[PDB]
Amino acid sequence: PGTRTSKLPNGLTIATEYIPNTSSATVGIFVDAGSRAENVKNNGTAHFLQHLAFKGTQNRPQQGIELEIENIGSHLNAYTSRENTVYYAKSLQEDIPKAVDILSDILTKSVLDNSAIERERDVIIRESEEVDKMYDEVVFDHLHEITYKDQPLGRTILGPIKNIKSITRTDLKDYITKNYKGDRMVLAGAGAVDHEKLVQYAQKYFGHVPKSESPVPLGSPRGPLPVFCRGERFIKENTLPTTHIAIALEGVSWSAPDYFVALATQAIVGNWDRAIGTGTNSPSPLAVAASQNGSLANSYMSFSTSYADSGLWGMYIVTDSNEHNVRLIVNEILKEWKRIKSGKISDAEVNRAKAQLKAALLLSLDGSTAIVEDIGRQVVTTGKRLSPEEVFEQVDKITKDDIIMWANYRLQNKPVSMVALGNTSTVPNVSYIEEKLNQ
Amino acid sequence: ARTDNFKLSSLANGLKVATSNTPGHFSALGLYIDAGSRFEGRNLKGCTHILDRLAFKSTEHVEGRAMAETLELLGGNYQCTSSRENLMYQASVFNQDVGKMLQLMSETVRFPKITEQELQEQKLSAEYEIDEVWMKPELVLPELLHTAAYSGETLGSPLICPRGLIPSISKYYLLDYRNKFYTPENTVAAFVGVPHEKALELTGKYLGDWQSTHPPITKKVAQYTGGESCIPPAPVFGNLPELFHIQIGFEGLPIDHPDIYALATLQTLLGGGGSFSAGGPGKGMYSRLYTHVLNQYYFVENCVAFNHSYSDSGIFGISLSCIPQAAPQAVEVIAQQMYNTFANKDLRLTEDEVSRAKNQLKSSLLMNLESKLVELEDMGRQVLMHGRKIPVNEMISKIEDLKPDDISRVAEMIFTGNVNNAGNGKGRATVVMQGDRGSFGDVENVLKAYGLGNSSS
Ligand SMILES: [Zn+2]
Repeated sequence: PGTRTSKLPNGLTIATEYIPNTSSATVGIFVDAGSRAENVKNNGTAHFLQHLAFKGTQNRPQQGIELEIENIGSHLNAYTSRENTVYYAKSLQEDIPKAVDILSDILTKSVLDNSAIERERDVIIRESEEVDKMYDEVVFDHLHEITYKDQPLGRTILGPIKNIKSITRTDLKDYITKNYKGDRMVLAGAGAVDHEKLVQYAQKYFGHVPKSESPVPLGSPRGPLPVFCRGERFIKENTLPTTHIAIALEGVSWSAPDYFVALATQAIVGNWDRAIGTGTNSPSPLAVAASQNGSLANSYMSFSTSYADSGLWGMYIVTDSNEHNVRLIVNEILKEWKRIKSGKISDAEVNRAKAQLKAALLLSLDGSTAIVEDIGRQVVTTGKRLSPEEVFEQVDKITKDDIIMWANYRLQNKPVSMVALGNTSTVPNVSYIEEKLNQ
Repeated sequence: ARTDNFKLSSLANGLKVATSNTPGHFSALGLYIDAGSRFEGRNLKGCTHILDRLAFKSTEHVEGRAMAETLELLGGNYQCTSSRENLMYQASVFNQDVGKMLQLMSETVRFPKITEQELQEQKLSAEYEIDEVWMKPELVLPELLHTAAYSGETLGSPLICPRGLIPSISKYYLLDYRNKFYTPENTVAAFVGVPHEKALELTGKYLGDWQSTHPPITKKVAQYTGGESCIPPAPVFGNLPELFHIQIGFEGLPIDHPDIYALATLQTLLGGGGSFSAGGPGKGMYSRLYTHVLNQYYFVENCVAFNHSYSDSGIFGISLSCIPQAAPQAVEVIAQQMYNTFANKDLRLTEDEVSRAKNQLKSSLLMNLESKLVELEDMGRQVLMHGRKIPVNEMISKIEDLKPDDISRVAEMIFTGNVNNAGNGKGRATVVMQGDRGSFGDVENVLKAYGLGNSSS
């Protein structure tokens, strides 16, 4: 009952959750790495590696990996974030060991053929071109760049085209040698899984991994805490039909004691879409204002992003480049945050938000894959897994007061950073935002 | 069955109550009604859609606003959906809230108010929804396939309500539909992670005194006819490439038919997809449609095998999307693929193909069942249809015992037009397409040229 844990001699942590009445499972290897472990010339390597890890290992050619997974009915996948590198598999319980084997093989014994490395440069460029058509993604990459100015967290995951064209097999092997240490990784499993056996297979297939020489427990401080830099970037682009704005303030990290309170406050502001509404039976004064007299925007979305040592909390706005005065929708958002700071919120909306939050965090923990995802990410970024019942408790105890407290701390006399893409002439300044907000 | 911790019983009024699994981090529950577009006939067309869009509005004992708000406080993870053979109300909620959610479900299922305003709202909103559905080929083609496969009756009765019929859906027809189908004997209450004893308590408390209206039994068996149909080419947008589409099928099997596992394996062995297929291994790039079609012809942007299986009939076949220029080759390409599954002594199905397709089938079933909501829906529909829940073990075993000949025998049976379901369907093919009709050529002649289908009854 709950999540069993074990540490291998090289530092690797094995976290598992057995699911009764199942015959399948998910296993995944999580590494504290990602793009935040790269430098300016290095930037884009982790993602590049993710494409290559499927092109062949010292034990299996590309087509050999695919064909093997397909024959037993398993699934192989992976992703790179600013904080982690993750590879995972889904399979019938009989194939779990075959899965751990293949995961270790793909993560640590990848061939990295020079021909492959060149053919892929093109795939990544294509990839980057497509992301450029996703205005929300673009706005958020820029926001990260100016908010975490000249810091690791401020860099994108794909990296600049310049680096995508210059990354060498050396860069790749270097990144691997530097970051893949047992004390920086978690092997997480859920479903029809035997914790003891999974630990053995872990040692067998992952035991060869180098321990860092200066080991640090999974959730302990990397080094100097990222620092939130106030800033603004107006990216004028008069050809876009819609204008996209992101406004942020220093948020909360995964382990912050006020983590859930931050999410609860995000839920109290919520989202809105000009066509769909709020997704709630009763709209906040903000949602009502946004929809009034012709509408003030096309939509707005509250967001909270967390990292092991930092976080961003704010609003993402999409407006009609020809019909909306962005300044009007921004006034309303600030007014709403000030409403929270002033305590003018009902018990009902606070309980509505807690219910929404509980649902989003717990009812979504359905299959083994979502559960492995929660186990792996929590342990690799925090060093532990709060159980569904512990998370429920953390949300259930939140009070109207905790929220008011939290907003007055995080949204009063604090720096803000902002990015705008499209028709920028109607977009207000960052000092404008801070004036009205702190006012 | 046994490991499921599956239990089933009935209330005095005929309502079946099914529970399974053991306690967990949260629970799931739902009310399943044996209704759907196949039972609408011409008089109740569109009533299933409107009733499902009216789910959880005001009831006799709960104001609309209070309903909505209490559902939010419960987590908001609920929904009503309907299809050709089902109408279900489902949700997942925290363990302590099962009773409150069952109460709300029973209220909208037994005492909906359906005011003029609520009805006028859903009707207006349905016209817009129908206009959008007709722009999505992924939704339109399957609809045309069914309509022609059964000549617009039962399983082929429109799932998408004709636009011009929406304004005449009155409260009267909605009440007629409810009085015919919403009866305890035509309903199942299922729960996952809730002790059976507790489920009987709550069910008796909210649905126990519900009484039947003893309506006229109007459920017709599906009669597969086969047929053709073609709608005009879709408008050419901006950068998007222009594509023609075609779907070709034959009558398939009922979901409880003995050869259903062999048939699903065949569908997995053909597999296929979009010429893009984004994702890691295990996606099915080694299935025949990828190998013999996508990887061979790119004027083909999509090619996949479908298997619609219902209570008394089904449709099995292949879907293909291609550039207008290739249209003339579409039928033949598809006919060859079907032919090669049983009639080509040199392309017989191999141990490897069948073994892989088998594991992939077991895999998607089991992995999908990892979700409580899916376990719930699967249990509810199974009980609604044949009053029992086939246990997983049995399902797996029947798949593992399959051998190549089994798949070949079933492939031949389907493609030869030799299926004998209760409705005694013709062995004629169903061919439905979007593009200029001329571009596809003599469709019937190509299919006969491959010995597909059945001419003489
Ligand atoms: Zn990529």
